[PDB]
Amino acid sequence: MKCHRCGSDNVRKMVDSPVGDAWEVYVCEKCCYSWRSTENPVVMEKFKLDDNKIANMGVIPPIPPLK
Amino acid sequence: MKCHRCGSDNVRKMVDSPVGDAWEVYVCEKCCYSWRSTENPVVMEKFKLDDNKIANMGVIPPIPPLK
Amino acid sequence: AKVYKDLREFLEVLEQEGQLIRVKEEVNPEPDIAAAGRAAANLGKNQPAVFFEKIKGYKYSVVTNVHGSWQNHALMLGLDKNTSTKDQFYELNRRWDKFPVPPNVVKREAAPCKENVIDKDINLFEILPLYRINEQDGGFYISKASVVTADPEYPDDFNKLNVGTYRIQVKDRDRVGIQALAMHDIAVQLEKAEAENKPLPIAITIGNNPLVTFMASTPVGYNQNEYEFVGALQDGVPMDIVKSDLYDHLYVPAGSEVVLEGHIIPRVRTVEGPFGEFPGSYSGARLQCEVKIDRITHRTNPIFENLYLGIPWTEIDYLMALNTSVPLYKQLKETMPEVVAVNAMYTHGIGVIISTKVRYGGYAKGVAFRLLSTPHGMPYSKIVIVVDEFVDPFNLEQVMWALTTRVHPGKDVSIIENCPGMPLDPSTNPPGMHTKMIIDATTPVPPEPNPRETQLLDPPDGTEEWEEKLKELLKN
Amino acid sequence: KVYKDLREFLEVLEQEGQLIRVKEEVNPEPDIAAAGRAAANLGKNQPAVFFEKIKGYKYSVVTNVHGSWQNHALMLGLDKNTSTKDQFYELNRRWDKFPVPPNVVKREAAPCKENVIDKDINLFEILPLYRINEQDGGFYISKASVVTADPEYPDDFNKLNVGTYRIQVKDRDRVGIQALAMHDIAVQLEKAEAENKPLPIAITIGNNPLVTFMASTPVGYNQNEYEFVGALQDGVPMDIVKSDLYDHLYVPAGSEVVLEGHIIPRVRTVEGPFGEFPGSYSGARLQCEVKIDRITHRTNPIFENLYLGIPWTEIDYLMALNTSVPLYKQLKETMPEVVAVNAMYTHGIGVIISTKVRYGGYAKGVAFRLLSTPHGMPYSKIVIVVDEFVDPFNLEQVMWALTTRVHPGKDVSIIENCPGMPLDPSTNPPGMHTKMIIDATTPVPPEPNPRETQLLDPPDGTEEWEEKLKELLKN
Ligand SMILES: [Cl-]
Ligand SMILES: [Cl-]
Ligand SMILES: [Mg+2]
Ligand SMILES: [Mg+2]
Ligand code: NA
Ligand code: NA
Ligand code: NA
Ligand code: NA
Ligand code: NA
Ligand code: NA
Ligand SMILES: [Zn+2]
Ligand SMILES: [Zn+2]
Repeated sequence: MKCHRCGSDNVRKMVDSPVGDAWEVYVCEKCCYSWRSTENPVVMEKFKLDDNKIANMGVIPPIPPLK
Repeated sequence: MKCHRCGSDNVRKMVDSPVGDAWEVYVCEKCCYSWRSTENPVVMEKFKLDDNKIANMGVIPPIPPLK
Repeated sequence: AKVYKDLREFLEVLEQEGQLIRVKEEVNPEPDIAAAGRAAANLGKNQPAVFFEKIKGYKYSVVTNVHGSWQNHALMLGLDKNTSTKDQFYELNRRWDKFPVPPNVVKREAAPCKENVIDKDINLFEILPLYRINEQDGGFYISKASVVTADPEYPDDFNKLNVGTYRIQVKDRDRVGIQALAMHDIAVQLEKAEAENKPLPIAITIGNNPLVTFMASTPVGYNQNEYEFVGALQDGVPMDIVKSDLYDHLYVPAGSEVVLEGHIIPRVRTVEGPFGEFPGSYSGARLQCEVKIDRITHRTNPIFENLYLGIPWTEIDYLMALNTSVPLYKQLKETMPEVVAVNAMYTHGIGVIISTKVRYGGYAKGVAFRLLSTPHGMPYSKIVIVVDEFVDPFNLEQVMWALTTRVHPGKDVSIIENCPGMPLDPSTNPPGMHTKMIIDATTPVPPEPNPRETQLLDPPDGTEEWEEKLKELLKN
Repeated sequence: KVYKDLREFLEVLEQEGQLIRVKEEVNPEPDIAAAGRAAANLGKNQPAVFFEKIKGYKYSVVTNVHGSWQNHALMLGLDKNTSTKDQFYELNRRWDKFPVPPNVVKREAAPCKENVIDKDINLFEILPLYRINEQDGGFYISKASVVTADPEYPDDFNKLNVGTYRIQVKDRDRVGIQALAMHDIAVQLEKAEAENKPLPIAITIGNNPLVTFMASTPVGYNQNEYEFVGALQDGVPMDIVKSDLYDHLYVPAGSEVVLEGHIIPRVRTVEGPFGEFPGSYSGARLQCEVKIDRITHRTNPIFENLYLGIPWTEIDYLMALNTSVPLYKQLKETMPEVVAVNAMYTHGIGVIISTKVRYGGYAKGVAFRLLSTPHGMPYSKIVIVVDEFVDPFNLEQVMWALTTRVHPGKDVSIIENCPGMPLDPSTNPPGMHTKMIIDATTPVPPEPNPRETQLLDPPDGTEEWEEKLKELLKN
């Protein structure tokens, strides 16, 4: 199983449905993308990610110096 | 044989001279650059191409959405 | 004016007034809770809150579009469900002046939010029916949430304790991501903590008194406590708060459905978003803070108060309609009594229309300057229109008249580069940074020269009486 | 429903409860104006008021004929409650029938020729003239369709133009007309004054509401307004008759009053001041004088006048759609990408255009065309352009387009020293104003856009959930 947003295989199960075997939730852990086992997601090509885009992503808010 | 504009080896013969063995024409197929076997071309460093420049090259005209 | 101590009292009133419908059938959470929220706002007028009783995988229930109509907005203030827009605006203008109303601190046993405690293996999905709001969202989000943080430098100053609304992406069973935007109060406190590599204690409340949710999204000053404003909006009735379990200096509403006690991990950013926001577009993914959930307190059978947002005038646009205009009006009026009213309902105040008397030539531009130097209008307001005293800034028809007859683009339109901006505005080319535009749609006053005539026509003599005589003749 | 005279339309207005009769006698000075202001002040479903008796005069008056959307719809023969956009689309259709040659009738068949005045001329004998606003310079004739012909080509029926101009009564037989420089009549007057020859003119009063409609419509110079009337009547040609004193001059057959005369050349007198549509008095200027040579009128004529002033009086309803439609058509001819045009606000000084953006910056090109059109070049000062999917008539959406699609660094353009309109009280060099173009459209290549501006597709089940919610609410 791969991640639908960045294509990494470092994806694991996050949680089970609290009631029964309804569904599961998976998380990427390389880009934090989560999705439910029921919904089959198709991330638009504009919203996909690689290691290069995550690098120059920009932080909010900025991290201050340490003193 | 390599391409004079992008240096790829995926170059092939495009056409033979219709009359005799005058010349041949070759095509890059990685950047579409064509040239005749007689003219020895020297592409200016300004106009050379790599896989990176072809990627972010800009299209004319834009491709519309699909509906 | 009936005042509510918890979200449940308000929901009960909403149903008695025909402003709440129950979805008794079980419904899987992904495409439906989002669709119901969009449809509810799409209803146009008298939009009700929808209550989901059963969700496919979860134990508890959810409510969307609680604030998503003027009717609900009016009942929130304890007024008649059909009270007009400006009637509510004037009611807020009055209760606002009761500002300091110290909250009532209660014992832990008296707080319903302390009924249940989770300190062992933490799981948000156990208690919150998490769902996806928009298709391309980066994950499951908690949109309507009142977040409590305290100033690390002055943790005892109750005034510097600030509660506000920030979007929260669930990233694991016990960790979430918060958008600490640079211009909001939480970023001031986070900078002080990160400057020392110290964590920032935080309390995320869910399912509260609608007035608490209201003040959360209100851009009041840093040194003003939002709990003290809630008591004012309740017409002097103080609200009930309790101390957090893990952190002193942190006080949460007593009637909250869910309280998440945790801390912001310092000097760390992760991939948050993308997320559909109020401009009707997806906001791109950025590196934003992460929060670790340390403990959960919640009422038995908790209620998940979440909202849908998207193409404008969803629930959120109703929430932000008046809580943005009122404090901007008060903040201007403190320095400039000439101001009559302020309209900031449009896309969260990115566009503002101000009605004012012109004390002396050019005074309209000065009012715009004050608007652009206010905690909310400095980073948010991009287009500021100023009209005369007698023009209703809420009547876009009249504003269109002022623009066409009182604006000389040679002088009355002013464009200023490189001013503070809001990144959620998809027009800012340097993101988070936009060029401001000020439009002076007021009639010139000395010493501004005016060679033309611009005074308005006094209606003919009997127009007042003829209005009645015409109405009378029509009754045949 | 097609009307041949003002009386047929008034009958329809009364049958639909959109006309009330003032049977009591009333003073002309403070009352006819007050009734006109009060009528528009009613807000919605404003009726026309018909005065049966005036203190000094013999005949009657009618005000606020066009002063409501209900009356506007009945003018087009539609249901009295037809919506604004429904009427806009109905006009968009009939407009494409443009050339509908009018029907010329014999003099005996024209009711406007029933009575003729040739001896000592007196307007007050037949017209209950009154003062419209307190500081007006005199008694005015606001709603009036004026017929003039090109002196250079007096036989070209296309160059015969009918339009509306304010007329101040200055004597028993002379009046003053505002021949504004940007309107068609000024083109014909310049040709006549360049030879010191008078310009024949015919002032009609109390016409088919469609005739009054086209008079105020900014169509091209080479387009005859009578031919548009036949188009708006869905192909039914209207009836015209030749003027008594001047050939080449044709007036509607069912007019209540026709004033045949000529503009005195190379002469200007003190006209005004006069309260105009921006809600302010327009200052007094030196304007043309007209000599009335002959009067033809129907027996028991009716004076169709209007009140104007602080906006959304009768005139604002009249100009609401007759300004937007031709601007939309004129733009659409060159640029099919245009969706709709909103020019209802203060006579088109503010225009909002909805359009598809063919290529980067196309929004500015659309604005350029509007600013190079007969009515928008001198009138339109503020031009806002929005996307295809924004309703330019929904100011709420336009405010959204402004807040989310306008980057004032590039999208706002201010151009000095462009043609202007003197009636706009903001023009510092009067009759000359600085234009402002606002590009509230989403950027299109090759305009760079690093941000994400595409709109959210609604969640999956929203369509069905709308029904399920409506049904659950029915409990
Ligand atoms: Cl972005
Ligand atoms: Cl003037
Ligand atoms: Mg605050
Ligand atoms: Mg014309
Ligand atoms: Na707040
Ligand atoms: Na505070
Ligand atoms: Na001004
Ligand atoms: Na013409
Ligand atoms: Na015309
Ligand atoms: Na733009
Ligand atoms: Zn991934
Ligand atoms: Zn090559």
